[PDB]
Amino acid sequence: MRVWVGIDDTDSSRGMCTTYLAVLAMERVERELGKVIGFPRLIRLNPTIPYKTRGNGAVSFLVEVDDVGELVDVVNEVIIEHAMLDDEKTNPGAVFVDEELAVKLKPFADKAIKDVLQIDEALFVIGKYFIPHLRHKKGRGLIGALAAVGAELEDFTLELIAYRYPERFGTEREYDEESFFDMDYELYPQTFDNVDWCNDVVVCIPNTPCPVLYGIRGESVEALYKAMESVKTEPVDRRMIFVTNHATDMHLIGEEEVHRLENYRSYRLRGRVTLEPYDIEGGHVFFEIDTKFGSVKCAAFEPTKQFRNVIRLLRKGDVVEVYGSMKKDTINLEKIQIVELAEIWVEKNPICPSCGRRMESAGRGQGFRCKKCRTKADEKLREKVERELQPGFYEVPPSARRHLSKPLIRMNVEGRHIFR
Ligand SMILES: Nc1ncnc2c1ncn2[C@@H]1O[C@H](COP(=O)(O)OP(=O)(O)CP(=O)(O)O)[C@@H](O)[C@H]1O
Ligand SMILES: N=C(N)NCCCCN
Ligand SMILES: [Mg+2]
Ligand SMILES: [Mg+2]
Ligand SMILES: [N+]
Ligand SMILES: [Zn+2]
Repeated sequence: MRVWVGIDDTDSSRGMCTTYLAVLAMERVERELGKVIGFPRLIRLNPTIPYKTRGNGAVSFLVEVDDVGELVDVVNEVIIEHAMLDDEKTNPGAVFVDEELAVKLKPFADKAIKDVLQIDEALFVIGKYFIPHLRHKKGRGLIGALAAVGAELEDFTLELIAYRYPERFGTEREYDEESFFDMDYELYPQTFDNVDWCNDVVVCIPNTPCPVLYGIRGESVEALYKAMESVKTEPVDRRMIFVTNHATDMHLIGEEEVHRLENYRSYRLRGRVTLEPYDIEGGHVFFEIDTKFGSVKCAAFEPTKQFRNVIRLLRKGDVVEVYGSMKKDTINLEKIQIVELAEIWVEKNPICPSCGRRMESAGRGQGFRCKKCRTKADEKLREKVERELQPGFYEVPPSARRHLSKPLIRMNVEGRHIFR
């Protein structure tokens, strides 16, 4: 039969990773049991949750087998040899779900991406549907695993994950940098978010002791493969294309959907600036806006870098739409649409028609003049201020992008200010 397998919470900060484990499980399945139908899926889940370190994606894949139990046995064996069971934050979970049952898991997945789940909820479902499963310690990985199976993808994207040879690991990656930029120039946007031009920093390359060499995000299989032969790196051992929910904003909740705002959720909401932007310790810029939910703290953190500049150009009254996560009662800006800019009438002194300098007061009710010449005016000149802010959309730079964060280049809308 066809059976969805879902895994996660397998890696540790030490140097394993769900997906690598999944690739192994896949390889072992093909040779013992059956074959993998289509591609595996890398499903990003609610990104505010603690216990990440880092990112938050479970993995799933479809297979064809004669016996469910053996398939469980195989996955089970793979976990036992590869999973970082030593760590206390690592808590592998796995599930095995009939095809026509995964659909019943869509709401659960959705709550996993947008909301917060308890283990008892995952456990309730497994008993509800007699879903064969593996819980290895704390059965926490079970949530992500159910989710990796229920997730419906309307918009989806691809990532070509390259993997290192084990003898390398914990060592420093070796790679040709220009090799990557060149590739982005050639194929962007087909492949996207794989490098940060404006910050001369490659982005698809982890800084971490795991098996991943590079993960390249893109749109088609043909473009990804082009990316792969175009790039120069230390020997690639394992490679896998994943269908994902990277770059879809699948985690954002519309304001029309909710009564109050909550920590550990992410939003798209519209407001008018109350407080003006004010800088902070690390290099942060705070400000506040009025919304159907009252005053709300919006922040661009230092890692957003230049994106802070676009923000600093904010003035009370501005109509805005923000995109980001709420933690500690503040919105971490990922994206931002300035809808309507606030008009500001100002009455200043007359400019002198000869010299160009502002006329000084001519005394109480004596109008104005420009002593330097024999020139005079009697009234003030009103005008509208002209700041360097165009309406429309602005995003953080690719080196600050969050896995779920939908990048402008992928949104049809107008006014997109993609900086390169
Ligand atoms: N919305 C949610 N509510 C509650 N728990 C959730 C959740 N989304 C995921 N989880 C669970 O939290 C744990 C996630 O931590 P995990 O270790 O698996 O990193 P994951 O994808 O983030 C990682 P990495 O690439 O390093 O290897 C999982 O057990 C997962 O099932
Ligand atoms: N996998 C990529 N191509 N980009 C990932 C972005 C990571 C930024 N911290
Ligand atoms: Mg994990
Ligand atoms: Mg996971
Ligand atoms: N589904
Ligand atoms: Zn003058």
